[PDB]
Formats: sequence, C-alpha cells, structure tokens
Amino acid sequence: RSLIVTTLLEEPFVMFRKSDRTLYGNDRFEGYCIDLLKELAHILGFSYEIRLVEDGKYGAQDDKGQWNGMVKELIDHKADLAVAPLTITHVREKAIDFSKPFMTLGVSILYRKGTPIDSADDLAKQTKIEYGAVKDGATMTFFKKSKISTFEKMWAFMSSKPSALVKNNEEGIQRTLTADYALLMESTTIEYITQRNCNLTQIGGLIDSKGYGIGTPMGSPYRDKITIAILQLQEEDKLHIMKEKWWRGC
Ligand SMILES: CN1N=C(C(=O)O)[C@@H]2[C@@H](C(=O)O)NC[C@@H]21
Ligand SMILES: [Cl-]
Ligand SMILES: [Cl-]
Ligand SMILES: [Cl-]
Ligand SMILES: [Zn+2]
Ligand SMILES: [Zn+2]
Ligand SMILES: [Zn+2]
Repeated sequence: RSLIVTTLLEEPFVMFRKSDRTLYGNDRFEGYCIDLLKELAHILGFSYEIRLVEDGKYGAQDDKGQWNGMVKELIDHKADLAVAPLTITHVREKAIDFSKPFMTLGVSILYRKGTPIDSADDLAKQTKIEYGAVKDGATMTFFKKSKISTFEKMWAFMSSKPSALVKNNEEGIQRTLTADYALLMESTTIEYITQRNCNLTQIGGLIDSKGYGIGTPMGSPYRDKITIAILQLQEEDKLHIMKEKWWRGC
C-alpha cells in the first residue's frame, strides 16, 4: 500500500510549485523535503500520497499534554511518515520516533540590517527593539525551558508582552520588515530568508544545536530503513546538493 506522508507548507522545504493550470496529487509539490521524499521512496521502494496536515502545525502539547499537528497525525497512525523540517526534541521523542537527522541547525536571530546589535545579549539588555518567536514553536519552547540568564530574560520579555509572539514564520518575517522587531527562529529559515532579502540578516551565531528528522509513529518499521537511506544520501553528497538547490538567492 502507498504510505501516507504528512507534511506542511514551509519555504523552501515544501511548496506549491508554480503552474499555469491546477495540479493535483503529489505533482502539486516541490521543495527540499519533496526531493528528500523522492530519494527516500526510491531507495526504500515505496509509493506514497502527500497530505498536508489539517491544522497546519508541526506539533506541540497543550496543558493537558495532548498533541496537535503532524506529531498528532503520527500518534494516531493517520500518517506513516512526517517528511518535513520536524525538529528532533526530547519531548517529541517520547511520543514519536525520528530517523537520524538529515539536517543540523540551531536557533538564531532574524533582524533588519545595520544596527549595534551583534548577539542575543545585546538584544536582552535593551528595550527599544522588540523581539519574539513563533508561538509554541520548538524555538519558543527552547527559551521557555532555558536556565541560561540571557534566555530566561528574553523568555520573560516575549512571554509578558503579548504582541511579541507571532503565529508563524510568515507573520514573524512580516514583523521584521515592517516594525523594529527581531525574530527568534531556526537558522535554516534565516539563511533562506537572508539570501533573498538583502535588507535582513542573521544576528550572532547559533545559540543551540539540533537536527531535523523524519517522523514516524513510535515503533514504525520504517524508521531504521529511513535512517539507513539518509546515511546513504550523506555518503553520496546528495544532502549537500539538495541544500544548495533550495538555498540560493545579495
Ligand atoms: C521552520 N520552523 N521553525 C521552527 C522553530 O521552532 O523555530 C519550527 C520547528 C518545529 O518542528 O517545531 N522546525 C520547523 C519549524
Ligand atoms: Cl507542468
Ligand atoms: Cl493534501
Ligand atoms: Cl515542541
Ligand atoms: Zn538518489
Ligand atoms: Zn494504527
Ligand atoms: Zn558535499
């Protein structure tokens, strides 16, 4: 049977490809994670149907501990694979399985160009420049859970001021372009955006380190096969090639 792949529109990972007509099925999509999926389907010899996650979320918990997003789709066995920039986290590992990472990254800062700012520290110890993160994203959770001084402080700011947190990267990137606002997000998106928007830039370096993995329901037989396939793609340099294909723009 074809595998059900849950995913989520997110540049440059998964996008509707441009067309004069209306496309349907898998042919609708293009992007880094679509190329990854094609590589995985070939190596492992499965067929698949792409389905965008209904609630358009990656996956977070509520106060009662219930999951939404692609994480939930896997938990309920409504999808066999999550092929997306799904950040590997301690908490998510308790609910689903991940392949080994296919991409490594970290939290960093998106901000308009040309300022005294050079680091998170510069950002926390001042007040003129607002800053925030996507609400309930892996990046926000990092600041919430942190015990580091400068990040407990930043979490204090972004959690008190109820305009600091944005609904998604799209809105957050809007804010950096219209207001005096710095977005806390993942370095993969920042590199993509700053290659295409020469008025934006990354502030400082990576403040943590993490990876993206293919999500499967806990105990899936495919997890280990996907890990083997990712290792093969690494050996063949195809993750390098795929990244340069979809990260290119100053
Ligand atoms: C592009 N994204 N940025 C994020 C962030 O948390 O900064 C999200 C994270 C997740 O899986 O929650 N990885 C994909 C999303
Ligand atoms: Cl076409
Ligand atoms: Cl769909
Ligand atoms: Cl999370
Ligand atoms: Zn190949
Ligand atoms: Zn089941
Ligand atoms: Zn290479």
